[PDB]
Amino acid sequence: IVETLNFLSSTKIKERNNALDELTTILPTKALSTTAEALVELLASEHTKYCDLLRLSLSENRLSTISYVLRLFVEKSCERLLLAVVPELMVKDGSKLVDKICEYFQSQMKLSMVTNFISILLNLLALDTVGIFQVTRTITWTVIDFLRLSKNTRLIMSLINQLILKCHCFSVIDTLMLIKEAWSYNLTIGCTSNELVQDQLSLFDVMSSELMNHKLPYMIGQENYVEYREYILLRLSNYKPQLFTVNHVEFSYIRGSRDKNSWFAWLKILGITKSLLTYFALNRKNENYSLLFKRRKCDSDIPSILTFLIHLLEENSSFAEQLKELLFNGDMARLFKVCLPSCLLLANSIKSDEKTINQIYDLYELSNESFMLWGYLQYISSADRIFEWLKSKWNQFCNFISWLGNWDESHKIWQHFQEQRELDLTRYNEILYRLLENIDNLCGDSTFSEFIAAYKRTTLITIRTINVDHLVLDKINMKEIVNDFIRMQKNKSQTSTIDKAVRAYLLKQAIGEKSSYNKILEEFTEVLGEKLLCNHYSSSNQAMLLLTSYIEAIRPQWSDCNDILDWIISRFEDNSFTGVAPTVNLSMLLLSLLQNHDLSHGSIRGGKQRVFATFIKCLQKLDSSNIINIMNSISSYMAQVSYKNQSIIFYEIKSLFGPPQQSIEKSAFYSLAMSMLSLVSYPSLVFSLEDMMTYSGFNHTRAFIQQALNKITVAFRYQNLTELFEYCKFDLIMYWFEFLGRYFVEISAI
Amino acid sequence: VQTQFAHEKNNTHEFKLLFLSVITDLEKTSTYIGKLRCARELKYLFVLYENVLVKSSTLNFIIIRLSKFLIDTQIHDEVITIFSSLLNLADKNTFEIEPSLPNLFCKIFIYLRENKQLSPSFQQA
Repeated sequence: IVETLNFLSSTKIKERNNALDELTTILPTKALSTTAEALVELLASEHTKYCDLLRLSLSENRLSTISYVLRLFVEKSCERLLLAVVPELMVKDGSKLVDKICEYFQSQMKLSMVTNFISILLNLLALDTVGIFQVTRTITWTVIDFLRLSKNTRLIMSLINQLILKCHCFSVIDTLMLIKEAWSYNLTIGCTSNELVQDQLSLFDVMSSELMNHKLPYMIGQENYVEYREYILLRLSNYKPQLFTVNHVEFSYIRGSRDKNSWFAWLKILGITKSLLTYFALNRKNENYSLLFKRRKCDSDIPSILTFLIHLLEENSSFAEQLKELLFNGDMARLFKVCLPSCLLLANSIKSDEKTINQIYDLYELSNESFMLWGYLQYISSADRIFEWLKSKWNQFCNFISWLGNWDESHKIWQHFQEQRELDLTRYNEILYRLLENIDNLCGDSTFSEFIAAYKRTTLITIRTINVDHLVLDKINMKEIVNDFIRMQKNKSQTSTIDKAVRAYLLKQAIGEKSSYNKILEEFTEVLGEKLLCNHYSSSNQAMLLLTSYIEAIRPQWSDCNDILDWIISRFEDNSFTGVAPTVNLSMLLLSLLQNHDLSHGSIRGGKQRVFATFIKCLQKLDSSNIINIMNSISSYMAQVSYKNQSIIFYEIKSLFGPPQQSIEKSAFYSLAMSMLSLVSYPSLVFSLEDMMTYSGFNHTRAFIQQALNKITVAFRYQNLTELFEYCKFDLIMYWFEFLGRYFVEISAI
Repeated sequence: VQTQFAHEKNNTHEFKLLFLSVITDLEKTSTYIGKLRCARELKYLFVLYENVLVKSSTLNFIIIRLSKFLIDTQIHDEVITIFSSLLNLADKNTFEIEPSLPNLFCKIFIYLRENKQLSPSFQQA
């Protein structure tokens, strides 16, 4: 049946899914296996074919060999709910659940081979920011940096997500979760990279693009260079201090950046600032073959003299900023430089009329806010004249503002405004913004005139081919900034424009919305699974939002029936299988609802349901804790239950180091009456060393002073310890941070 | 209520020690946090319950020491205490004086300003 399987794979027949549709039915035997594997438009057979070629240990080896490389790996690169759990188990076997198997593959990889995919995996790790083993998620650095220097910008760029925080010693147990969240959030790497590239052009000029990640990876490792897995730890640490990966390739790559540095170079005199003073810095490091960062290299070079960018990078270690952020006769001399130039940056840093005019005239010929405002900061009649000329020459954003920052200006504006009043619509929108920016007899007159002019100018701006598209002749451009709100709504609705939808629903609105929600729900029920996983989470998250929205509607209408609708949805959604990490919000919604109200125990049940939810620990607990704390309601029964739940999370010791962080948070849980004792008890439960002493320092700092110096609670906590076998002459020594304990707890002992 | 039951055995009960306890509480929640302040708020009500002794025009510090940040874990408490105090200042001899008023006004006018939500219980007091 091989001929049939080949024909079934054969792409082209309805978007090449025809191969996938045939596969769904298939799911001669070897041929059938290839046909079922086609589920991937067809290219998901080669692995089946490898097994077929073997036609039984060899068939398994062949399929596995091919899975690694036969065709496209149908969500196999990083597996992208029981089927997925099985895939994770298979992954552990393949390395020879998900997190677990991670520790098997990383290890295997560290010990042998495993570049863009590896860098992407490094980025995936950054997005992970933890691991169900850690080592399997840390000890990869060996083979890592190995094949690394062993041997485009994008691979280095992917490596950067991990490199950015390639350091140890700090807010642990939570730092990993935070790293994961940030690195995953940046995961949207793409259009955003293009935006950063656009910002780079705005920023000044360096090189291609897709190199910001490439330089960021290097900058972070360079910071490290400038600076029992612990022994080998410090060992390889000093190594990377002078050993990492690919130093020749990077040196060549750096030339683009070096060119940018050369471009960056009275300021004009500095163009030849000691020829290659920078070379001295490089030589100091290269000669050291180890150096002493801090600035020793800088010291070798340097060229100070009577900079902004300097202090900038200094602290770092607006376009440029946003890039990294996202990732993670003097008057005449100046005017001449300004006329040539940019000028705005120098003028802005500095925060004579004819001199100003020479530069303003050059700016006028060039004809924005940066120059206009930088000039305003000096508040030049001659330059004002050039500014009027600038309007004539022009024949972003701001313009009039500088006027506000600093009656000829009004007249020039009036003339320009008149010209604008005379797509005209685009000019009119800019004029309206400019008028606000500069916010005066002319202005009053203009307010009236502008209302008429704007109405007249607007026409010039002029679903898929109708309800939205009809507006697009204008809106495609008119909406591209449109301070108002309407295009964002169209873009979002797909998943004034808003006003019309609002009007369509317009407590009465809740009833209209309920009917609409029911229709959407019916469609969702019919879809019941499909996205192949995306639908799952999407459903879990949507369900959380929808049930929450229905409850919110009751609150706004108040009505209550909407909360009942939320409950019905929640009940349907209680079937479990909460969407992968998608149900996280749901559990969160359930917890929020439990806090918000319940008047029927349901809150207690919701809390239990959330308590039973999964996750690589950390995070959710913290959020919930904070939320609950932000609650008073005098009593003494719920708090006790909450304390008991928190305590349940005190066992196992060892990783107490994580518990110490939790304890600082527990103490900094508004503490108040009683609970201080509970926070103290939590601390008593574990000892990753003076961990408590540090946790107490942090909690105390939140409440002033630190640890023992901020004990106070000791008046009772020492008694709690006094009550203990060892007593206060064995525990309070740590609390005091022994004879110290015997003294610290003497009254407690009595 | 065991602490209360033990406290109930008020052998040699007097009056003046109340003062110490009140000033102790004022310091404790002048700092720390809202949860502590909430704990103290409950304690303040208990102190008032405990304050069986009274001396009309000689007490004075019926309010005064009550002129605390009536916000967060205090707005309701201050109101409860102030309202309760207002009842006390009406009850029996009443002994509704006034040489504390300037400060009461400072707190009233700001806390009833801010978000401008005074509540009718204020006006009734």
